[PDB]
Amino acid sequence: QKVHPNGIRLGIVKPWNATWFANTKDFADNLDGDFKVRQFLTGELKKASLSRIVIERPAKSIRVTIHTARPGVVDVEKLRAAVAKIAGVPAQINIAEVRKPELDAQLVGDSIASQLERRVMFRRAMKRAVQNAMRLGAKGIKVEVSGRLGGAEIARSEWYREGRVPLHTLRADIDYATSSAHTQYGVIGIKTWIFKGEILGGM
RNA sequence: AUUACUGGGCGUAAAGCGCAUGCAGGUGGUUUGUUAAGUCAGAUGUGAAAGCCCGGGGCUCAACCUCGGAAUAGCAUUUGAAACUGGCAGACUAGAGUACUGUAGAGGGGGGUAGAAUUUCAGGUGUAGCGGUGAAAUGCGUAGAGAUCUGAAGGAAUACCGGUGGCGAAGGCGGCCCCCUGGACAGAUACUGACACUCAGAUGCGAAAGCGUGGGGAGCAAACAGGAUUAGAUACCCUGGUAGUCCACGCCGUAAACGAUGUCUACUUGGAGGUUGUGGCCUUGAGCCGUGGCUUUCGGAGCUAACGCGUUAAGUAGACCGCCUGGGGAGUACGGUCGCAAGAUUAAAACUCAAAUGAAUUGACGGGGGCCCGCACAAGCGGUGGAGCAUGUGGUUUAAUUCGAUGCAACGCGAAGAACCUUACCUACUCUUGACAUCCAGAGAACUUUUCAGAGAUGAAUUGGUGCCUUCGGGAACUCUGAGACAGGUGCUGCAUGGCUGUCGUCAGCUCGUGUUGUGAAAUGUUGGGUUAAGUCCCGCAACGAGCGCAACCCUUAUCCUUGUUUGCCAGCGAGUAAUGUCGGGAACUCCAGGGAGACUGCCGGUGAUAAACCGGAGGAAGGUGGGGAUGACGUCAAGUCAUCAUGGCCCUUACGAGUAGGGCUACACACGUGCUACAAUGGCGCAUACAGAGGGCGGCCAACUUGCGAAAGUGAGCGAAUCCCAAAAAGUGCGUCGUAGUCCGGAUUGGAGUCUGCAACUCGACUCCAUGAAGUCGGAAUCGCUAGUAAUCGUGGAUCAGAAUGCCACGG
Repeated sequence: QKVHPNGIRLGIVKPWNATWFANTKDFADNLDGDFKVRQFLTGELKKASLSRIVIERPAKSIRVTIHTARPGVVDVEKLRAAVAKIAGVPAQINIAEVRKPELDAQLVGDSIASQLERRVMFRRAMKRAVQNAMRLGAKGIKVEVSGRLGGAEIARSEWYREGRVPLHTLRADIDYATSSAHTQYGVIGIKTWIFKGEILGGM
């Protein structure tokens, strides 16, 4: 039914997670490289609060940026060396703190995901996130947990929204992220939206 | 508190007799006295003991035993009290009734009569219909209907008045007149003196239908007949039509006999009416103000589950009566009574169910109402359905024709491209720690030829190479084998899921907080008056705010400006070429691309509530959202997808895993969906000649040249691209020809000869050439798309891709 919030706003208010020019030949290889890098970094930085891996390719190299809540947990030499291997090009790795990590849709969902994997009440997890966000100064937030909720034999979808989340407004700075809590009943999806205020003036 | 004495009910949940009269009974105004039956107080007798209860006492405690008391709510006798009820004897006039005089009235019974109309009949005129319905038919009519005139005879009912008017106990009562007669009401004075209220049983009255007897019978009409409608039509509709309907006298005794509301009495805010008396005023002028009866409506308190009732109570009380006690069975059976009968009345049980039910709420729905929108219909235009092909689906066939998608919203869909591969299927050959992965141990660098067997997978033989990193038994890494953990599964479940998607529909909705209202579900906001594409906006308003949707923000397209100018441009420039923007040169212009400008109902006029907004105008490239795109609220369909992927569970693990070869998915008696090309002259055919946009391109796009009829092949540039290439626009225009037909339409099919891609085109590719020249002569019912640069038509490019586009995405004319 609904367009991806990051998708529609690419170019308008939402930057790209990959910035490199390639001509068709390279383009598809560069893309597969990036996937391997992301799949690796994500798989290693599971307990490092990872949101967003931005992959530049400055000439014949690969700069990564692990935006993280935990620059401490990030080791970096090994990552740098590992990326450099997969990409097959002299890799850099930069780190960026996610300063307010409970106003980050990716982490917020990852949190709720963890909590639901530890067997927490879905309403409890959902609701705490909403409050933390709206306290830290979210202009709004929605969270929709979908699946077999409390291991129900029928899957349903509950969602809580506080503040505005004006998805049809393109100048709106909405952060979206799907997470998945993998549990004994099945997969449980955690969509999270976080409206951080309309950006007048464009990108 | 579910038999309600304590302590329930009866408008709609079960429950007010249809209405009344009335005996027994119940109850009964005021007052004096008396009596003391009820009542009250006390005494005496009695009310066995045990038990119960309260104090003790005894068993180790307790049960148990036991002492004393209390209790035995009563009854008898007796003595008091005399408020209240009763009795008895008086008294009283407020209740109830009487007399008098008026008043209104479809009150009842009897008799008469009038006018309108219908039907029949008779005669006159007249001539082909009439009648009926959705349409029609039955029917009626030429033997004269229907229509029209006149008359006659009958029966029934009384237009207007006419009324939420009137009268009556209720049922009910309607022209006018008379006769007999009941009740109500008012005024006035006098009277009687509680004579009252209610009523089991009883008695009487009691709509319509029905029943008996005798009449009557116009109209209407159960039944019935015929005609239609329909699948049927024992109906609705039409044409007829009998009992009945009417009268007399009986019978019946029932109705949603309803206000679903017993009768009587008293008390308790109002507003507006109707009707019928009466008094006063000045009738100083139809009136106004009092005072009664009856009646209608709206509402307050109160009441009520609510709806509502609300001085005509469903309020507050009293007297008495009737009646209820879960739903079905059943108001039935049996018995009694009543009836001519029909049947009424009284009135169970077994059994069975866990509900049945009232009111109200939110939705959904309605062949309910109102108001609106969409190419929804209409108006048009071009299609499909018919032909041949292409493509998909079903069916069938097959060893296999993998699997999925199935109304809209599956069927040129997943598949943006099945010869092999793909591939999931089939047949056959092959392997089980495995094709793929981690771990562990040991061995071998990896690799490289070249060779035999085999359909191939693989297996055994054959040579070269044997490097890195150094702890140097070491690093790696790759190859191979062994170990068991494990691997693997396009196996199942989309009804366990995530993610993704279709759909309503880009429809204008969907909601929340707080406040308010309600016992509550909930409502309000969000409704209403306008308005808008829009829950758009404006006013109103117990709502006030807010959120998701709407709109805007984004891309593109219209016009302009500014910056820049090559690979694009060429106005003015000079010089060329067979022509060339060719080339010096130009930065103008087209254009390209970055930044800006512009449209807001901003402006004017009119309209409307001065609102919102609406109608029109100016300017302007653009006008009211300029055009197009993107953007899809909350949800609906356990909608689609476990076969993209992911995933709970399940299942398979020498096989449901894995490798290979050949088949298959392309089969075809056929049906359907979507397409393409046709049927021709607004055309075909040949020749001549013109104007695009967009896009793609390196194992790619391929210029030029030569060769070939051609596909192409040689062969050879350029171009990773505003440079080079794909590349030609085609419809158009100009001039011939066909001569309107199966053709100078159409192109299927088939024979034959080839090119190209690929290891390989048999199954099963595209393309070329030669020949062959099928169906088809505009397509039933039905059905689809489209409101403007749209439809229609014309070509052009792209993804997927070795090859393979009538599909799809896109571009212009």
